[PDB]
Amino acid sequence: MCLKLNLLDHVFANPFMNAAGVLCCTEEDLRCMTASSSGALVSKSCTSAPRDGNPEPRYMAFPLGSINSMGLPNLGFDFYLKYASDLHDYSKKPLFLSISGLSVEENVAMVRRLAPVAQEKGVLLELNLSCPNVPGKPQVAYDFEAMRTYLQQVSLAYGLPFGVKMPPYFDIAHFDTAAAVLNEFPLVKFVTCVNSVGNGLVIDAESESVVIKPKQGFGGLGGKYILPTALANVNAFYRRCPDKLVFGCGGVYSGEDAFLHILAGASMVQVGTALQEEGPGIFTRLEDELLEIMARKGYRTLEEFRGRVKTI
Amino acid sequence: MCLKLNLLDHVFANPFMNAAGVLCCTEEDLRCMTASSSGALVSKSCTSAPRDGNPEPRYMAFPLGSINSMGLPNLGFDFYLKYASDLHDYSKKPLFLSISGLSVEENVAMVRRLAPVAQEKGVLLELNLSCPNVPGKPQVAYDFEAMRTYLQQVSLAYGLPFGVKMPPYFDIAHFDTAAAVLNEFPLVKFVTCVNSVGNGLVIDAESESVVIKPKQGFGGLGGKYILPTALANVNAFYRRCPDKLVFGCGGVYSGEDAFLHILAGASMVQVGTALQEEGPGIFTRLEDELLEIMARKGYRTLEEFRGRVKTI
Ligand SMILES: Cc1cc2nc3c(=O)[nH]c(=O)nc-3n(C[C@H](O)[C@H](O)[C@H](O)COP(=O)(O)O)c2cc1C
Ligand SMILES: Cc1cc2nc3c(=O)[nH]c(=O)nc-3n(C[C@H](O)[C@H](O)[C@H](O)COP(=O)(O)O)c2cc1C
Repeated sequence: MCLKLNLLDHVFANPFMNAAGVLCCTEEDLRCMTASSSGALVSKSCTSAPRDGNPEPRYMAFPLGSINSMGLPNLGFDFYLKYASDLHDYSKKPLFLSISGLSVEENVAMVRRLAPVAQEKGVLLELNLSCPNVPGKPQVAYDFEAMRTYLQQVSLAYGLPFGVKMPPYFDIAHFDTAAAVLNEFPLVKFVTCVNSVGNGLVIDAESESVVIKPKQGFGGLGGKYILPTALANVNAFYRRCPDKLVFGCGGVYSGEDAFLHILAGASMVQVGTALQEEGPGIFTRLEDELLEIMARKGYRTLEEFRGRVKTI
Repeated sequence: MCLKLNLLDHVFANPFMNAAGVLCCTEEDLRCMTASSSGALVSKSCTSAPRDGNPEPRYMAFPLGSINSMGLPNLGFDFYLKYASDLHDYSKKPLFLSISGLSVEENVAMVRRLAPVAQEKGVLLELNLSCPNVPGKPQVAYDFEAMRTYLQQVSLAYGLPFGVKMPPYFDIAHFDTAAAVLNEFPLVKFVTCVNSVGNGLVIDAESESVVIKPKQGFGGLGGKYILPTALANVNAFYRRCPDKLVFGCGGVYSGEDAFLHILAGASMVQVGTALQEEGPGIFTRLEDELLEIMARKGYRTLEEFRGRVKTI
């Protein structure tokens, strides 16, 4: 038994990949992810120009997960585009390129240049509408009219299939509205749920201090803290977007957590905090653990249980 | 060294109280909370008429917290008003009465009748604008115009100091807007941050099923999952509402957790999931643990460290 699957006209050895931003900023990082046993990889969310990002310390991990305010430190779109066009070995695994412009115009500029490389190489766009860490830049997908504008303009400029990295929602009406906006756009072929639970605050009791420097300590949460939130979002969008794929992201540390994401509706399963903490060895463990659970339950394929979470 | 507080023209032996909804639905529950070592208690969020609530199972707890979709089961406003008027021993500790009408009209109806009892007895209103569990009723305070309408109408009909139970927010722009709305209302004297992290989804791996029955398993999250979210909201509103009090709620299991809430700006500290799981003995433990931390740090009163979280 193997975990191989086909999605978006690509073949994947297994459903696992890094979450955008983790182990994917430099050429070294991307080569490392490519050498790993992951089924795919995604690059660091990029901007038109290189960015230093927010002041350090800007990432901290704890038993229950992580907090960060990276601020989109990245080598610039030119680099990630070059990686996709010239450097990536597509024989190894598919590549997603994440973009996170600070305006609709910036995203449009990037996708116009990405299009020919997508046409030639088959790199897949993940449009980030949920960066919660750039000062003065609210999460785009929390403003439904802004989200519609971004998707209209990107759809028109790109003209090719793409996906969207979504923030978590916490309100049924918001699931309804957000999914309806996404459903307006036939080029949106996948929906990645979720980005960090935004603007949490970790405080150290001994020092009586916040643990990250940017934004007075306020940063995106990932890891164990967010698994039920992530599962809810995966399932909410799976139910509401029956003609799209949902990629699960949030709180994956084990094959069991991945199994839950897939039960909720996930096609691919992304790994952030746990990968940052454990390193790329995690991918062999996740594959082994997922296969073990499947074997115990008598499941032979991912399709046998994807989206088959039971209700009472 | 002492945990005493004097706020809202009341005296509190310590900052601890139940979170609304936990151990506070029946007369038995309220007498139990009154007999406990807590500094105060709050009644179950009530509606004009009694409610059975959502179908069971509707509460489930786990190592990292709880999920619920109770659906405002309550004995009805008449009962809680009678409790405040005739039954509560105010010589023991202050009482808060939580209301959660399903419309602005229902809330107005209740506060008109509460006002003379508040005037006579000193019962304190907590207005719930963040119930995430009634099917078809989105969280009021996620709609800023609805929130303003509710606060305008309740302010006019009630005419007395009250507080508001707020949902967690996850974006800086939302903290900014929400706090600005609250600041329009001089009668809002306290802000309780936070209600449950709404519409999470816990799935049991063995049974492949959601763990609660209502809303296809979607329920409010509390406990360890939500502490950094709760701290962020407490601090965000503490910073933005310098002329109001902030009550902390979310993820409190220990005196250390309470210490963090207080550093973030909390006056009272409410305990939900941990109280539901441990029972009212938790209050003596929380008091001992908070006093221990204060002793180690040389703090003699809560005011010496309230809101004194350090940034980098
Ligand atoms: C260090 C750090 C950097 C991240 N950078 C990005 C980013 O560039 N783009 C993006 O869409 N998400 C980014 N994320 C969010 C993750 O992709 C993921 O959505 C989140 O961490 C939740 O998954 P987890 O619980 O496995 O950590 C970042 C997260 C962290 C921890
Ligand atoms: C069983 C259950 C019932 C609740 N009922 C109410 C309610 O009636 N009104 C309210 O404002 N919050 C209610 N809550 C939310 C809690 O007051 C609290 O905001 C939440 O549980 C987060 O705190 P915690 O992490 O200590 O559990 C309820 C929570 C649970 C666990």
